[PDB]
Amino acid sequence: EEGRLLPAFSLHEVSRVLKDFLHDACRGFYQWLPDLSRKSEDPWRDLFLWAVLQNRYEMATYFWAMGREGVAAALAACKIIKEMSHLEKEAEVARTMREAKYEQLALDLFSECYSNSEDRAFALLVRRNHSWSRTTCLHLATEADAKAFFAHDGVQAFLTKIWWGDMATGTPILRLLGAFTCPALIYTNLISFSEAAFLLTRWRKFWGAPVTVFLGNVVMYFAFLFLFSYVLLVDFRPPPQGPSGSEVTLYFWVFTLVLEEIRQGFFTDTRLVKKFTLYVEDNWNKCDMVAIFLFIVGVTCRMVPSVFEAGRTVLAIDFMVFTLRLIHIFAIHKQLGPKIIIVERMMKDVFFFLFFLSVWLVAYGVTTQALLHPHDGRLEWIFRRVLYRPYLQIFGQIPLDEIDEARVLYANWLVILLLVTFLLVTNVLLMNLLIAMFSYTFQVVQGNADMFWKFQRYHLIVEYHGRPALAPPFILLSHLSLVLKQVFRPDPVDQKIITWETVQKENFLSTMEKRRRDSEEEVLRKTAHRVDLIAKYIG
Amino acid sequence: LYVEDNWNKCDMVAIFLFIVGVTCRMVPSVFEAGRTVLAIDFMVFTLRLIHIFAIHKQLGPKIIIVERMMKDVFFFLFFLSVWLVAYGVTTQALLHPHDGRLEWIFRRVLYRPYLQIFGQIPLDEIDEARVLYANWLVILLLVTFLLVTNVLLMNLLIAMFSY
Amino acid sequence: RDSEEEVLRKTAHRVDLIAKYIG
Amino acid sequence: YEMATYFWAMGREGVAAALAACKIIKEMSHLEKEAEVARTMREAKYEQLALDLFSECYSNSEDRAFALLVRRNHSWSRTTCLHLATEADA
Ligand SMILES: [Ca+2]
Ligand SMILES: [Ca+2]
Repeated sequence: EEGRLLPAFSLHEVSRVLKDFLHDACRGFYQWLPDLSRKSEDPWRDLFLWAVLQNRYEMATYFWAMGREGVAAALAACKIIKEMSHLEKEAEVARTMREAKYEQLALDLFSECYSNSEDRAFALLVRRNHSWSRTTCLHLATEADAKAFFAHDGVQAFLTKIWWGDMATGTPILRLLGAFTCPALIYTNLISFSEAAFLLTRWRKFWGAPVTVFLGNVVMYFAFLFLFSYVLLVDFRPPPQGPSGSEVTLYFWVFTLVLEEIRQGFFTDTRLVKKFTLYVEDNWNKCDMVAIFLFIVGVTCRMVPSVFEAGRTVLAIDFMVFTLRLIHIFAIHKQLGPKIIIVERMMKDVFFFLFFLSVWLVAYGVTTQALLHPHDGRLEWIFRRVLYRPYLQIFGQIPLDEIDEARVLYANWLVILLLVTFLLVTNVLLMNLLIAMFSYTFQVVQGNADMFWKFQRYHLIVEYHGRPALAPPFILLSHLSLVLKQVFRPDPVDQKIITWETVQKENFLSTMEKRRRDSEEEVLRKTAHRVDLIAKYIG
Repeated sequence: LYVEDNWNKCDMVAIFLFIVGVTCRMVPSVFEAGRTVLAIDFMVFTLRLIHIFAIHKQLGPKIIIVERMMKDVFFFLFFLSVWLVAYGVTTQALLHPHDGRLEWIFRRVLYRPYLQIFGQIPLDEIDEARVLYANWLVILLLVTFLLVTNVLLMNLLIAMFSY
Repeated sequence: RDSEEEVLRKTAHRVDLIAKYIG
Repeated sequence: YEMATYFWAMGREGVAAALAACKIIKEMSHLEKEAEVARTMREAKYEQLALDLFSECYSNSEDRAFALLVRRNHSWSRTTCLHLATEADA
């Protein structure tokens, strides 16, 4: 009905709703109508789609059992099933729709392929899939948000192997740090290296790894952070030219940084609105953008010498933001990652707890004010006292100074009782409500924690892999080279892989069936039927 | 095999410290620093006294547990100290314009985060400074600290502890 | 030997043999 | 595995051999070229059989069990049981 502006709809509308579900995955399905008498190009896939759309599980499983390119289809089906759960009109059907469980079959099959010939499993995982409009498996895995699939051991092994590039090895951390510190030690055999121009290629293969680029970027970031702290500490001078030197240096640094950020956010694209949405998707980019906004406000400060102080405070806030951004490295470490994710998860309820505690604080302060003394000549001093008292509760200083003076004694005991009630109920709740959800996310959501950590690992890895192969200063030269290049401008092993995949799938299915066959309950059922038949035939 | 044991390793480092103390006793001009070295060596010898706690059935497993959970606490302290420093540097700009002597600033900026655990909260300079826009930011940052550190230092700890 | 699963397996084999021999 | 278990069932000086086998199995896990074989290699579980047998001997005549535990083992080049237990980090 919307497009037009024995049922009427044809295969055109089916292709349209499919593209609506998956844009880059299956945009070209059923290329307006062709000749109906023509045979199908890939029958099993079409039947699989028709089955899974009508929410007919067993039919879909069977159709999948007779088709090629298994894991890709299994992930796409999970995507479509999870999609057709919010658009459901009946909650009864919505529950069973949300009970699809295709990702389980996908992971099971992929484990079966990974068990043997993992060297081919890795090729499959990045192989182009022919039926689904030339789309890689990881793209579908991402579009389906299949966190469970990433958590697979083979996926993590592939991530690790890509994390070290061609120079992969065991590579102890200290040995790597030393080899990076000693530019000549790399030519020696300090670590294993996989297979005038020779030394150039060797150094290229060295710096091309992701780990070394990550270390270099974190070193440069830490160094620039320290240097900016220095320039803000002592070089915050009047607007003569000399003081502005370090300032314009930091300005150029921030310019290169924001250029690299906008490149990583906008050229990593169908539409400009698509690039904007995907850039706004990440929260790290969000704090990056707010930090650049704060730095712009600081530049506006540097423009005007009359409001230099408030703008110095703005620069201080921007530095606080840049320092908060330094926690980005804690996710990569196996010991620090999950802890950081846990701390991130438990950040919601603590805010409301602080809100309630502050509300209670204020009521106590206002009450104490009436009982403290009659009126006040200056609001300021009262502001200082009434602010410091509840703020010092955590401190434990308990400066009942004014109260002692006031007694010189009926308002003291009420204050003591209220402070005791606070130091008990807050002390209790702040860990009681905390430990429950903490152990929850740690054990019952241990899977959630590990999965989120592995997901962030994959994201960081794929982000740093495409990182520019140059210094952030030289990144300008890289962009210029790209713009200049823009202005100036197999099959048989694939069939072997496909046959191997189908064979492994058939073997896995047969093994699952045979294992189900000899279960105890099936044995009792069969023996019961048999003894009943024997008893009937005998009499 | 001798280097395999860690107890022998601290034994050897203690003998090294005692050798440095002997070298001190050789020279009367550097007697003070060497007295500090002897103090450190005595601290090491005293730390070695925990060796007996392993034999007792009640103290042994507890000592082993304390030994096991000694890795993550170091990185936690590292992160906490990093956060401490950023807050201190920020507060410095908002505190006041420049500084005539680095020393006093060193004492203040060291004592403040060190006193957070203490709870003394010597916002003395801040009170003087107001004589008032930098105070509330300091209070908010100290509250954020005394909540998030208080939370994590037992949240991340109890999981691995019960583990 | 005398585990429950082994008992069920043996009894199943036995009843199957009996059913085959009888008919 | 099964061949090794059977061969062990027909031999003397049990627990010493059972610990030495665990040592060798744990050793031949880092020197493996294929992770698939490495997993099942690391799934050896000989120390379980060693401990089970030693418990069986300890159940009766512990006065002799203690002698066995420090006895010299003839086949393994005159080596005590505890030495193998240590070298295997059992
Ligand atoms: Ca960014
Ligand atoms: Ca010693």
